[PDB]
Amino acid sequence: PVYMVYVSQDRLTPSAKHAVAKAITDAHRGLTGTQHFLAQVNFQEQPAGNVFLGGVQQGGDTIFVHGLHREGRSADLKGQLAQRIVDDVSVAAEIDRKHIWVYFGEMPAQQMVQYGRFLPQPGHEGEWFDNLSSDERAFMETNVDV
Amino acid sequence: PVYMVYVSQDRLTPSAKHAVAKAITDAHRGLTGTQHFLAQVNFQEQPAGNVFLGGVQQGGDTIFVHGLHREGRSADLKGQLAQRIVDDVSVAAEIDRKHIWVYFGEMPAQQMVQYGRFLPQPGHEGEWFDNLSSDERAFMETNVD
Amino acid sequence: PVYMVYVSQDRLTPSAKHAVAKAITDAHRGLTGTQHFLAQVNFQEQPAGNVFLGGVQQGGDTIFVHGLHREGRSADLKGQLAQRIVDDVSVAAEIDRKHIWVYFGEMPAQQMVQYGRFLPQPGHEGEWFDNLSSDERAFMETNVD
Repeated sequence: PVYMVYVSQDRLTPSAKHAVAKAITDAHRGLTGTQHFLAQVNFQEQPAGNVFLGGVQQGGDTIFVHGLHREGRSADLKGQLAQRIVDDVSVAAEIDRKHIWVYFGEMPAQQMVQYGRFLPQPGHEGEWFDNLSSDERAFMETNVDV
Repeated sequence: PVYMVYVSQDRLTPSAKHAVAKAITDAHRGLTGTQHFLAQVNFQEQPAGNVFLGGVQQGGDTIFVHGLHREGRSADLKGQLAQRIVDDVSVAAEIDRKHIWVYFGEMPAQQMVQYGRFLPQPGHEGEWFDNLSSDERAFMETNVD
Repeated sequence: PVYMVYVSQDRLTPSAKHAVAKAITDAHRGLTGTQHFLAQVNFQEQPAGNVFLGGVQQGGDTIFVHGLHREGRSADLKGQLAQRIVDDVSVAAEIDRKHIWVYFGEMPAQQMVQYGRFLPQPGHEGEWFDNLSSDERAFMETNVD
């Protein structure tokens, strides 16, 4: 997946960004089984005041998570995963849950590429990972934090 | 909804951003019935020259609106809403309509969270809001303009 | 289409951004027949360190291309197009392919506006273009490299 995380500039320190990315990545690995290194978290910072709710200019405490996933998972599991992102980002970013918005979009795995390779169907990551070259396996394995 | 609005740095002042956000938000409530406070407008600014059309580097006068919606509305209504966003953003941002691009993407409401809660289906916002806790209703209600 | 290209600040020079935009645009036109001027490439730069893979902070060498397309093309063609984007962006940016991520999303053409006009079905860009006003055609036509 790619989790695009929209936040205000200076809301999250480097350590807070790491914790938020860990929270999201752990949630995705834990509920889907997808290897850690296949989850990207991409922080998009803008100056505070660029977010409007109901036309009302917001401060720096809003977070929007746009998660981009492969088609193929149940609505039940997507709901658990969105809820766990809400709960765990709330803790990691020290932000009240009413400030957190999370949308998931899905596409066929056949039109998604990570590390220059087309993704497999959900749940077939082991088989796919074993038919990768040694060098590609090694590169992906460096992108794992517990 | 979340409307991601991609503009060049400095093309919209704070006042023009408020006007553009108000235009989009009024359009969305007016045509869908969704309460004002459920519409987010999220400005993403980049330096002039980061947009290319046909390979041609652009100035600061381009706008791309990526609207993210719940599934469930008609093509007719989505067309009227995209057109009204073109018309009203043209006036609010003082930009010619030919500079405006608008794409709508839809997801099941069941995978869409706002204010920490899952959204209802597109016509059920009234009863959904009523059955939120009082502190949640109060917090959403602070976001009306 | 709109190709949203997420890169680190300063990783691409203006020249490299032009090259990357031309690589993507030329790929899209060559494989789909869609005119040059209908393809937008929109660079979104953020400071290095804002990208995490598996929880590991990255340097400035990651690129994520989010292409937004009309519904109607085959999985075969979308696959060829994504592969050609990986290949041609790798050359244009001098970035190894392992750093390149590419996702395509699709929406109905009826909820898709470019140059203030609703798009036609894929393959029908010819008729559609011919029925635009002459001023609208002239404006579009300037966006060819």
